[PDB]
Amino acid sequence: GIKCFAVRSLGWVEMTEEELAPGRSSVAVNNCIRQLSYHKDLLLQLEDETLKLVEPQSQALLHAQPIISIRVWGVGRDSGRERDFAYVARDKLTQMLKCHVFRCEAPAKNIATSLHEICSKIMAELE
Repeated sequence: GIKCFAVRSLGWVEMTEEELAPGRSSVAVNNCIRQLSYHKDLLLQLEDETLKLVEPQSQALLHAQPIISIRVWGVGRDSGRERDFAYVARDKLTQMLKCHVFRCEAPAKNIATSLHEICSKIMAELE
């Protein structure tokens, strides 16, 4: 149900399509985390198959990514980057592919895991 995570936005980095061909992808996302994360506050929310960025104090939807069009996600593969979450979606207005990095309070695998979970019950659900 309402899975909600304390995060900070660190920024984003433009990506190409060839960067996103598989296993040139996972590598690439990590450079994206490498670029923006050094080793205010948002709630990155998961509900209704939507990755939501919510202003904590106000409960005000800041941004809203349909999960199904997230190209890829990740956690910072190396050391210390266990709290770094990244995802990649085409930007709705400009049409750009972007990798958004977030530094989380709890471990970034909790979010990876909730995303898999939400995807899997949409795969097995579409039958």
